[PDB]
Amino acid sequence: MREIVHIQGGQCGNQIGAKFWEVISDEHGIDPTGTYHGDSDLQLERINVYYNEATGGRYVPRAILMDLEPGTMDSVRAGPFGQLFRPDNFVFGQTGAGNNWAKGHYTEGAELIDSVLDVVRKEAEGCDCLQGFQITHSLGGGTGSGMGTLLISKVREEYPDRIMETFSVVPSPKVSDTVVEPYNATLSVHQLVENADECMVIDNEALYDICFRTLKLTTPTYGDLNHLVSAAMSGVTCCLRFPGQLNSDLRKLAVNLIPFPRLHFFMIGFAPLTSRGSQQYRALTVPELTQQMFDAKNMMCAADPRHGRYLTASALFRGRMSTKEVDEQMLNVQNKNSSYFVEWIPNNIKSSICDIPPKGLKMAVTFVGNSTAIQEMFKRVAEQFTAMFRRKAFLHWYTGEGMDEMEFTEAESNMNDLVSEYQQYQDATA
Amino acid sequence: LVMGNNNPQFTSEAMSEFLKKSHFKLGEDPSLYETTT
Ligand SMILES: Nc1nc2c(ncn2[C@@H]2O[C@H](COP(=O)(O)OP(=O)(O)O)[C@@H](O)[C@H]2O)c(=O)[nH]1
Repeated sequence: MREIVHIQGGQCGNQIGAKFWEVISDEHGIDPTGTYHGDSDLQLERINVYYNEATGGRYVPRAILMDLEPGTMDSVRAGPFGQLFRPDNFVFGQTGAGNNWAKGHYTEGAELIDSVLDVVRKEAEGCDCLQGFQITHSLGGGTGSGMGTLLISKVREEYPDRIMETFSVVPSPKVSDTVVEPYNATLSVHQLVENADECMVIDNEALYDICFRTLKLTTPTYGDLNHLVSAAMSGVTCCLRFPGQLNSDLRKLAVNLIPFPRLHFFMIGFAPLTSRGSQQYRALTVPELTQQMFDAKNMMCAADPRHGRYLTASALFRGRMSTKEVDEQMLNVQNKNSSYFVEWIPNNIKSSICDIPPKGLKMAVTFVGNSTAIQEMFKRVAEQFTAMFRRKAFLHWYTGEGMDEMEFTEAESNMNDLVSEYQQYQDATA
Repeated sequence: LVMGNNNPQFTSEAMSEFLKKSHFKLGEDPSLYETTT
């Protein structure tokens, strides 16, 4: 009943999903053996969105774990909450991609992806009425960035009217992990802009900055980063699972946030986030939540929104609060920051209220914003890519198994066209 | 002539027989259900 399936790809995607499912199970009161031990009735009335019913009274997540090397999935199967997943849903290759977009999209993706399409079909149309798909992956890794986007293409072709959502991790050069990042990042962006309905960008640099500054903890870990990402993911779809004053689902959010068909790259942030020592020095109130929400540093991207203009903004509030206060705060912010809001879109913030807060918290907010500042990421990635591609560095590895330089030229042209089109509306006047 | 005194040596080269994982975050408050309606 308007449920959404989960497909995670690559090492990064598997690490994201292994924590997201733990967070969801904790929220819904599902034990690691799959037996419900909750405290109220509201925890089971919409449990069908993310889970399936099996014999014996246990629940199984409707997730599909696909990858090219079995090491990551063997690691996540032995961890806590690793017994929930159906062992059939594990699909793996034998050779891997080796951080090669060409290998992950042409030479092993074509051979393997048939089985994962079969399992995606089974899980998706075994449902009552599908709501959409959500994907977690990173654009810096070969197998993920290629096979996941080919999966996006085929799934979109087979389901043209469904909602497609992706949580993308964009590689930053300040903290770089792969010397071949620009190539596969550009190719993935080109293949994604044509198909994906919604895309969100996450940056490990911004995650490190948040963990060091706000939480004020000495040594962050990928567990902590995955925890922030999982909280952000659950915040978006909480309203689809719990009753609220103003209900709003993924399709509503997309319709209200996407002005033009090709502008679907958002950035997200979460609030409140306070350190342990100063956790109770603050007071949970709507003005404090909204100021920490609209704080530029709190955003999960290195793209500074103060360098551009917000096309639209979205705020999903969790808890019990007064709609008059929420609307007054939104109007006050939109009036006090008139410069950063493009003028031909009056009242350009959407608001929502959900009565069930995250566990352990009384008030929490999920923010999704589309601002003209993300073009800096595209410009920098294109600059690095063209610098590398001028001298034909690392080109033979990609061209040895099917591609030609014409597709790279087309990717550059499309990427620059996207940049120009997206910066066009920044200086537009009414 | 006397060659030397060191009687045997006879020894070659020989080699003798001889948790981050989890996360640290989150603050807890008592659960508050029962929506407004
Ligand atoms: N947020 C987050 N990012 C990760 C994690 N593990 C890896 N990454 C990022 O993923 C990138 C490498 O991805 P990769 O392992 O090559 O993906 P794959 O090729 O699909 O397996 C690196 O730049 C990391 O920053 C994680 O647990 N959390």
